[PDB]
Amino acid sequence: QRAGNFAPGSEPKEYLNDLPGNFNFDPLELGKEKGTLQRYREAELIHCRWAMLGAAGCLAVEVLGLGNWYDAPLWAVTGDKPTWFGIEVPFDIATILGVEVVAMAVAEGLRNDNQDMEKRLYPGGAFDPLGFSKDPKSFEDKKLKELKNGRLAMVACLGFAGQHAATGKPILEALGDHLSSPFFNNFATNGVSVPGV
Amino acid sequence: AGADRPLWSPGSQPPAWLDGSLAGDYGFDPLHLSEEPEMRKWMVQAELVHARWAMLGVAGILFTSIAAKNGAPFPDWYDAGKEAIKTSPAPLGSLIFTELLLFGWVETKRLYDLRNPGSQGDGSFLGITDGLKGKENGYPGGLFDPMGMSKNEASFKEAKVKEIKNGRLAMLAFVGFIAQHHATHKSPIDNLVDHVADPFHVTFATNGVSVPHFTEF
Amino acid sequence: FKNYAKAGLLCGNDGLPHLISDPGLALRFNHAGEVFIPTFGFLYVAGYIGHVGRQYIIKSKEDAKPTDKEIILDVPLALQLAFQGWAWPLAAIQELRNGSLLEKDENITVSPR
Amino acid sequence: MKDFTTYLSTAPVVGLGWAIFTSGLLIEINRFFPDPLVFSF
Amino acid sequence: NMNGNWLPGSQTPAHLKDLKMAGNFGFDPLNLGAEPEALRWYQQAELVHSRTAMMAVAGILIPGLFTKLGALNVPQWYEAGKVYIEGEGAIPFGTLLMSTLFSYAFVEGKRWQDFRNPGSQAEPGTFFGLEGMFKGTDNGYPGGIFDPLGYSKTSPEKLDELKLKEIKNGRLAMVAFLGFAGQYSATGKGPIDNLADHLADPWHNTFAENGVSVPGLSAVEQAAAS
Amino acid sequence: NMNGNWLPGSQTPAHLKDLKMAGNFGFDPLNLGAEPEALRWYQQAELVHSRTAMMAVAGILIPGLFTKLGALNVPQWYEAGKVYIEGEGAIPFGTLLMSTLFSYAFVEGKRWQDFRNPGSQAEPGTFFGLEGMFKGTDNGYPGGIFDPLGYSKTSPEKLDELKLKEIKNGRLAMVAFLGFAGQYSATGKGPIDNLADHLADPWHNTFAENGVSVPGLSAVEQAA
Ligand SMILES: CC(/C=C/C=C(C)/C=C/[C@@]12O[C@]1(C)C[C@@H](O)CC2(C)C)=C\C=C\C=C(C)\C=C\C=C(C)\C=C\[C@@]12O[C@]1(C)C[C@@H](O)CC2(C)C
Ligand SMILES: CC(/C=C/C=C(C)/C=C/[C@@]12O[C@]1(C)C[C@@H](O)CC2(C)C)=C\C=C\C=C(C)\C=C\C=C(C)\C=C\[C@@]12O[C@]1(C)C[C@@H](O)CC2(C)C
Repeated sequence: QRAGNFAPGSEPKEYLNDLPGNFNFDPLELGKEKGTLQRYREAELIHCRWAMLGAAGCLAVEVLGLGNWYDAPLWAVTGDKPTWFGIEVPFDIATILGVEVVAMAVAEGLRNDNQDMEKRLYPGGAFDPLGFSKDPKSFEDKKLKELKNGRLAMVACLGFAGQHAATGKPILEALGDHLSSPFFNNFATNGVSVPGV
Repeated sequence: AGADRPLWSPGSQPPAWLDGSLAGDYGFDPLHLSEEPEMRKWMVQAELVHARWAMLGVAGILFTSIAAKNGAPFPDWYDAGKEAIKTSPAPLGSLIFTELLLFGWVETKRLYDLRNPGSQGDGSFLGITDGLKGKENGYPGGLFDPMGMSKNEASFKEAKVKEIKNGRLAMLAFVGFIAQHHATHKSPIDNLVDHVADPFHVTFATNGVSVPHFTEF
Repeated sequence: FKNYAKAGLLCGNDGLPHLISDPGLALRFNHAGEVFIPTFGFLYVAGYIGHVGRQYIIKSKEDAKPTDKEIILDVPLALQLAFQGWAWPLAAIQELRNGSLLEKDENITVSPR
Repeated sequence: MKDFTTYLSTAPVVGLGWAIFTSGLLIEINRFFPDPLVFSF
Repeated sequence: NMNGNWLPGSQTPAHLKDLKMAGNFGFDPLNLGAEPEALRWYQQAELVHSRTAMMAVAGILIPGLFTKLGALNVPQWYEAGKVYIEGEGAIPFGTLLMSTLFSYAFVEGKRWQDFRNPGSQAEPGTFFGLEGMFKGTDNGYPGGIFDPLGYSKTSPEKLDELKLKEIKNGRLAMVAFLGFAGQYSATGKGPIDNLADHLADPWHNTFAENGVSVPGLSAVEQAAAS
Repeated sequence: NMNGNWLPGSQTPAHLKDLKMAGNFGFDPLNLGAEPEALRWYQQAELVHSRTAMMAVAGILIPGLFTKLGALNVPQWYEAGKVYIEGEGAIPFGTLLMSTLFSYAFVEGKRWQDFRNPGSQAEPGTFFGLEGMFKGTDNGYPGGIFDPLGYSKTSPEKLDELKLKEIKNGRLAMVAFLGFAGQYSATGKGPIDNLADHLADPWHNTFAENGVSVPGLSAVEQAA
């Protein structure tokens, strides 16, 4: 029932058995009650997918030699015409904000109208163009792998935010510096993350 | 745990409302407070929170003063707020009101758990039912007791007695901190080193305060 | 002296400031804050006092020896009615609407003619 | 305690408490707002 | 039952315990909703205040957001009337206020008439033939031409969910407009500028930092700084 | 049984009377280890304090003895942090502090999880597969990678003799590091220098001469 277990030998969770991607966890007992646990499941999958999109939007523009991710939305301050993948979209920040608000409002309104809890978790159909998870065991394995990569991308996005709050240097340059100088380039060397070095 | 228990004064009659069930019940009550069960519950909760805050503050003061005497650049426990908001990114006004906003939730949850026991643990706060339920009057438990050595009743009683005794000791320690910092204008660790350096001379009678000197003869 | 000036206060022939009491005239010359706003505030507070006293009079009469409650005040009840009087005009006009604010002339102690 | 509380619940004691409360409120208002006459925000 | 509790561990009022009206949380500490007709009038007044608050907050934020973004050039809400009344084609302030008062007098008189007698505005032949759908389905929910898209013609569970969403966004909007007035009086700037100030510098731009909101805290701040 | 008495003629505590563990001498005037769970916690804490004190006294004495023999140029322990922070390959103090904190937090978390439930780290596949051999045979003595050369599968008498030797040398190391701290706070020199001065002049190398140790004794010393 448990894919894994952090801190092996911990107290077993009688309320987290059939959950996909379950590594026991929750020492704060936040997963009690079925409705709250289901709502937290929806929040966890949605936040993992949004962390996927954020990590994609960071790393794809970082490794393509187009700039960092902090200066990417700064053109609204500058007013210079944006560029995406060399397609050179002429849209304006007022129109962009309006269409984004309308589109995400109607999309999340449609998502909130899922009736069934499992359909709110994984609807399929139009959202599954090929559907490799037709097999139930393959479905469970894909759900576990999606949750694992989502948690890893969540940690990556939090690291992006913290690193770019500490220093303006890009995270791929941070990885290069940690490879070149591990013991002389880390969060303790900045002195801002932890006071008193 | 009652009846023939050590009291605040040997031979004094213990109060009727102080049967010895509470932790640290030495039958000490000259003013006959906490006679009513609700007043007793309020006094127990107030003593527990004052004890916890006193122990936390005295431990922080002692750690900062010990580090300052060792060589770390730490200010004295008195007037530490001045240099604190001189170097704080958060100025005064915003910091104290942010602290009040952060404290209001915990304080009102404590108050309405004291008034209504077990009412907080009903899924109202982020869907928590088993947790956030007060095990005793002033002893909530739950997520505030992550490791469960309070599950045993005798161990829980001994922990309660130890906690209330160390709390009263820290109350007197904080009062002593205030008094001998107003008297000597030095750190409590400085007073300790002065007392263990010349015990026969350095005391509460040679500071020029506490005992007044008028004739000087 | 600086605050009395540049605040709409006016004085006649003696330097002692004068207050305009007629509404409308005080509204079109920015003198409403002299007496118009304070009189409304005092009416609000006086209605608070009256509503709290009425609530304590009514709520301490359906019990044995109401004079004992009158002479020895129920402090938690008094404080509860104190903190529940913030909406005195709403409750007052609602009691007027349902007729419980006023007593009929048949249950009222009356002097002989 | 409850007998002393009912003594404090008597009318002169609660009237005294109201007197100190109202007097202190008005005095602190007058002290921190020195001599106002007209409501001007 | 009840949607939630505004104050956990506190006893709910008796009139609010078994009540099933949407947007209920037991928040009657002053016990004003004890009477049923008074509760109905309070619910209708809350609906009206909330709806006009949502309209006002939208008209403050969305044009304000577009102006701070740069596409729009409409003024901020706290001076828009003054600059508009200075226009060369401006309708006079008295004329606009009188027309607003007359139109709102007609509308609120119709609302009063359908409140004091429910469904009484459907009297035949009283408003150009189109008075048939001018009836009150519920307290504060007339329907008909007020619901031309037919979104309210849904199962009662979804209708109750929509009512809960309406009253919650409404209460948020009244709190938001109270904030608009309050920290316009405090900061003297637009709400979008205040949001940008709080985002850029959260600690230094706080309601306790300025002395307008909390008088005397600034004196304590300079006392501690000295 | 018991390995002896800390004080002959003194009555053994009831919880220390009929127990079975290494290094038992009845030394508990305060009866702190009355609770068996508290006794296990105190035993584990004493074991880890003794082990880190053994490492401390080893790194203080053996490089110090090599320095006194002229083989090495290792400085004293009370300035070695300042020596390393000023070196050419000076890793910053913060980086080393956080690395040590993270590694020791992981180690202490694993040890605490093994202490709360004995043998609970032997669940299959949690830690690279080999964690099935991480089961703690005794509280504080897991074995396995901790003893790869194989001195644990000996006779039980040999096992308790080795445990008693470990406890005795550990307690000696703890009092040795307490002496190192006291001698640095009073004499201000290295422990090897103190030992050399005690060998050269036993009477002059005494803490009675130092006024930091016994205040007022030097007053009597110069009074005569
Ligand atoms: C922090 C966070 C959640 C944290 C949750 C925590 C700690 C949970 C706590 C607990 O588990 C613990 C610890 C232990 C348990 O005892 C208790 C619980 C309670 C179980 C979510 C953030 C979630 C954050 C999210 C989703 C952020 C998404 C951001 C996006 C998409 C941004 C877009 C852009 O990045 C692009 C794409 C390209 C760029 O150029 C431009 C921009 C605009 C910057
Ligand atoms: C002693 C004390 C109370 C004593 C009460 C007594 C004797 C009461 C006696 C009686 O009731 C009995 C028994 C029985 C009754 O019949 C009779 C009476 C007579 C009524 C409380 C102290 C209570 C003391 C407390 C709670 C201390 C808290 C300390 C904190 C929070 C410290 C915070 C700091 O801010 C500082 C101050 C300065 C910064 O430099 C550092 C930091 C850490 C920031």
